[PDB]
Amino acid sequence: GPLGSMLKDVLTSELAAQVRDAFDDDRDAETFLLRLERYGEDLWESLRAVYGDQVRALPGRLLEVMLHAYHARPAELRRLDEARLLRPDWLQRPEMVGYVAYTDRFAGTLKGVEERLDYLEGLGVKYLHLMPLLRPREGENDGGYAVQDYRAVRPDLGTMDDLSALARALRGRGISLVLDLVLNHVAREHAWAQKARAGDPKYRAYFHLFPDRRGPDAFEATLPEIFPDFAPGNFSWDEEIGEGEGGWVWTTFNSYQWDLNWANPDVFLEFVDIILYLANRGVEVFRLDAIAFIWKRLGTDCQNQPEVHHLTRALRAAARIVAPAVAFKAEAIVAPADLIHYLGTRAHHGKVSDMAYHNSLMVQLWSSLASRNTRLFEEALRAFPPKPTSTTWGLYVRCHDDIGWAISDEDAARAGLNGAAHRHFLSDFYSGQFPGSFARGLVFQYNPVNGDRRISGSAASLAGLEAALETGDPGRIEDAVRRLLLLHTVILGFGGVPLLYMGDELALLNDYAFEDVPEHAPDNRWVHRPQMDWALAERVRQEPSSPAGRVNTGLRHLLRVRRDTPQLHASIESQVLPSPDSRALLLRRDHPLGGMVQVYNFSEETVMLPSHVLRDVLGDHVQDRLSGSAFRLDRPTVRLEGYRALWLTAG
Amino acid sequence: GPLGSMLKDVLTSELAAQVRDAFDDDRDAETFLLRLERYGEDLWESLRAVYGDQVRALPGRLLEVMLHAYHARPAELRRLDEARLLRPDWLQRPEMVGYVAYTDRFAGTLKGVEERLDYLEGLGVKYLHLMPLLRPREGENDGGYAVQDYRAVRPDLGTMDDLSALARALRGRGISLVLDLVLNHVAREHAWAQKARAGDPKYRAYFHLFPDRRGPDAFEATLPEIFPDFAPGNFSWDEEIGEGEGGWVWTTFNSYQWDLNWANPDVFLEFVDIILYLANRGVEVFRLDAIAFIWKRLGTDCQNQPEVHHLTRALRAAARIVAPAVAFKAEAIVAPADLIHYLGTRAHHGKVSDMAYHNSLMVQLWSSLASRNTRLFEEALRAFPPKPTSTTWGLYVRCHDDIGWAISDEDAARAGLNGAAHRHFLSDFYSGQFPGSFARGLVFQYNPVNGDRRISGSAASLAGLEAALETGDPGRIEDAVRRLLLLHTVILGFGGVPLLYMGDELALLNDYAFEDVPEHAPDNRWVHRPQMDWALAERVRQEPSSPAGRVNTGLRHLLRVRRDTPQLHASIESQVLPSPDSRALLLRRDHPLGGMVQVYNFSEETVMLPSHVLRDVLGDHVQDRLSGSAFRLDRPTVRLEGYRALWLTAG
Repeated sequence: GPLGSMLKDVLTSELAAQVRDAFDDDRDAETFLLRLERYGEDLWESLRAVYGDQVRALPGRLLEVMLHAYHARPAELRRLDEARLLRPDWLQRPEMVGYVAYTDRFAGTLKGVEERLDYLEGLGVKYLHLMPLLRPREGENDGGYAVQDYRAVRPDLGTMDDLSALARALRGRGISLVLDLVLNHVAREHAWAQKARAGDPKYRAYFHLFPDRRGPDAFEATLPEIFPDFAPGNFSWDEEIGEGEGGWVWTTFNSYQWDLNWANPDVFLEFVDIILYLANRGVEVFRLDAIAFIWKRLGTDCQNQPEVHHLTRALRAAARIVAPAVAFKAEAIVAPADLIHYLGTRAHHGKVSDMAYHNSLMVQLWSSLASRNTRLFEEALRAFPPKPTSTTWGLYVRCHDDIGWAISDEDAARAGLNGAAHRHFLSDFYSGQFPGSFARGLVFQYNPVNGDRRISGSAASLAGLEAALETGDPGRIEDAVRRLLLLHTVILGFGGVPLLYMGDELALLNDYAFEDVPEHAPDNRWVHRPQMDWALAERVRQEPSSPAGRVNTGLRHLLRVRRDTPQLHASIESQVLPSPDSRALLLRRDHPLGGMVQVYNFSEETVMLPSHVLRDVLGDHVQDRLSGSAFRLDRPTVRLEGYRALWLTAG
Repeated sequence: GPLGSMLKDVLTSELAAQVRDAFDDDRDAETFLLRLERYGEDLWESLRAVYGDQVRALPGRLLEVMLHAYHARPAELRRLDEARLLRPDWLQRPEMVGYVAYTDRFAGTLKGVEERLDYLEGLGVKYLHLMPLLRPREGENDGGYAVQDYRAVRPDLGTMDDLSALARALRGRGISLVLDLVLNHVAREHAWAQKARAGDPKYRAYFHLFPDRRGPDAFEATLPEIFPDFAPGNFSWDEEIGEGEGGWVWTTFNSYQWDLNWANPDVFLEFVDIILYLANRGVEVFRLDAIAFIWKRLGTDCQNQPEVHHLTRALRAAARIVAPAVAFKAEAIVAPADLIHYLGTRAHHGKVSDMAYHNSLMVQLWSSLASRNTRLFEEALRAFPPKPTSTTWGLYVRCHDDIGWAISDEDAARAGLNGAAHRHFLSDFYSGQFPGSFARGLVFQYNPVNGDRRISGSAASLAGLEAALETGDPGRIEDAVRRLLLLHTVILGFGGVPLLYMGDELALLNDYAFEDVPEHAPDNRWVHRPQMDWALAERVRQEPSSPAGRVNTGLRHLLRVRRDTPQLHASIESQVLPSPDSRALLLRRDHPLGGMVQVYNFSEETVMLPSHVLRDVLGDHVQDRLSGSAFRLDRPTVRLEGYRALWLTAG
């Protein structure tokens, strides 16, 4: 009413005054103001949803961080902002291709990366995610995900100026720098944690600390265990907490990763500052690491609480008011209907993130490779609500983490399967325990209480290459190469940015030497985090007929077709076309210039696919974009040899 | 190769130099340059597609017009540009509602319009299309579409400064000014035509002139006749053409509308200038009048030639480099697969237009109202390829023009109908010749050679109100009111901006007094171009139970529900859900928060719709957004009384 309305007016006009006061150039003030008008309601409503009236003291402080970041943003990045505003579908173009690497494993240092841009450009890479490169704790640091200082690059990789210089060289090649924002937890050695331990109450309030077991036990009742072999439960005892004996601290992950307290707005301010600081060094996309974890609530699993989307929307709005070029990419392992909320809901609230990982496609790819059955794949995809058309999936075959079998019991039941049975089969199959399996993976985090297993292993080791090369059998080798090209064809065709994992283009196998590095030996995920093999990269260039060279050549050809297929624009989602044969997966993509059906054989067997299912969509005469060749669809069958993929359009 | 590449480089760097030379403020130069980089390839490739190497002499001249327009653009409109870049889906929001009116018929003059903003705002109007208000020829002028001067407002409406002042008052209420760009033809009295007649060869080249019948006869072989009762054929004889006896001039429409020659780049430059001039007076959306006509080619119907899309893309790119706020809305009566090319193709080329009229929805609405059968409606919609998700339909029940029955023979055959039979039925039905018809329309442009008829008449006269009020029968009145609310429910729910026609919210009937105005009497379209009835508008406000007040109240309620239904975002298209009963039309809309099924009874009869078709999409429990009420879908049937509409979501 009038009283409420009057207060709101005084606030709006106070925000306006602080912005106008802050610029001598009026165009700057007016621009800032136009962005605050576009994003302000998202920003502030999101903040009051999480923090209530505490927020009323917040705009002042938040606007200070943003105004200064805006003044500090290099003219070349303000030009980038304008360029992105002019091309809002930039992430959705078929020419978008991602590459993911640890700086040192790929090229030694940030300057080393500059020396391999011709390599990335020759793969048509336009999006480079460098794994956590901010200064971590010494020793074991969860492969960089235990950050000790967000304002420094790990010294062996270089300095913040090399990072900035790298981002400039990348922009010269049309490549966007993408980094992790490790926002759920810091290293126990981070200054915030050191001061919490020394007794500073401001910094004790940045964490979830407990004088004894009463709180910890109460939470543990409803929490899963992420790393039972590294750090049991979700709380760790630290002697140096408090003045007396120590205390308990929330540690979802390793004991040396302390979960931050996002119920404190100071933590929100710190991360606004970190994001804007890194954006001003040329960072274009932030991967929100462990985003589902940031809000704790007694009685729940402390994942995917509503506050997570409020905070994510507010962090995004604050960032883009200053730097419209920056986009966000949620990493979240949750049911499909929930994942869509990490993107946005096309309703009364703003977009939450620009991209999210499609974990379900990755799991179904490996699941159907093992079962040679696509019915589960169809039902898992069918469970997804549509995404907002302006948001984009990140698709992947492998990445730095183990594989969790996120298969829903409901999806499984619709495909005639028992979910628990099938998840159990997938870890037996991918650990190589199932007879005849082609896979050479490793069990990760076996949980004796409930039987849960995940799997580590490189794409080429999981897809049969390592086993096939031991035997020498030419048929086992050919099938493994075909499986690797099939997996990559799906992620390149599905709609979204395909995130190639460093070295998969050379079919790198498990690196069992991780056992010889004491800091890596307890964590078999290092098995699929190899050093780049440049000697191999040069052999495949000069001799492409080896198994690695046929993966390489095949993948480069698929990348070229992807770039030239307008049906792959990510604003359009792939839909299941129900297959008459359980060895094949059919995906339909409508598009202004004519529909596409992608056809995938998930079996080594020759499939005679009944033609009518395809003819009904595309008519009598089609072309395959992948091989150039033709099919008449008025014939009874289309012959798919083992692992054949087709990208069919009319013609 | 090297020679081709070198020339291209010299051109790019010459364009860059002209831009940098033109700005003292470097930010301005850099902005202009960033826009030229975003749009330049569209612009120039489109130009060389239409004009070949002539184009090479063009950038200079074109950049001059654009640079100056950019310098001349008011800071308040540059702020508008930024605001639109920040909200690229602005036209697709459910809160978007259009209103279409002749300035003088609505409110007398442009300043008069300022005095009715509370009326437009109280209807939730955010998009105002004022009918052609540029100075026309005196006398008969095709309701403003024979323009004599594009740089002057018709003097009785006001001046260009009143237009600018109006656009500012509109922006204060969140309303976008929308005007016609009459780019296919000018009045015979326009200075270009006067000088062509006086013998200036520069301006003779702005038209399609012929010394005798040889050219005209050759074209006529493949041209339809648009206005056989006004101006036979497509050519007119003018005594003052040439020095001798006169000559022939291409006149697709009335004899006093001279088709412009778009094979001449001077005509392209003139229209770039007109567009940028009007954008700088606050025009936000340009309706491209008769866009399908602008390219002539011997041997064809001279409609929808490829050059039309090239020119439209180039005009758009030139405009938005200067004024990113401006959008384009194609008016084109063409087969569905073709219409999609007036929007864009989501391929290697830029977007052609932001909006297009969905003429097919309008025709099917009236067609199914007459037949009480929706099967043709289903097949007509099913014929559409998808549009680019960033483009938006303009939907309408009526407008200033007659209705053409654009029903395809293929669509009709799929619904078991003969296309020609059904089109013939619709003009018999809507002219009131078919026994029992409720419609009071007028035959327009009967063509004795081929039998073609169109129909004039106001929505309320076509939908049964005029006939029902003559009889006094309460049942005929109720059905007519229900039909009018049904038509508007569909356009409000379909996805896109609903373009309310001035006065339909008061259910205005045919104005038969057009016969008493000598300039209007030959053209019965004036029958559905009434003066606004403000006394009626005030009666419905105070007495909403009259038939006009129940249309008014019902429509205002539908507008409020539309604004609050996030499923209506125009990035998502309505799909046919095949109906088990031919009296009902079912439209499905997927959305992140859950699907919607809209259910429409196109019959006066009570339909017991089998529940399974809806339950399969939405589950057991639904709510109707239109009435608030509920349905259990596990019951055998859902009762739809005559003309019932439902907007169902789960719950």
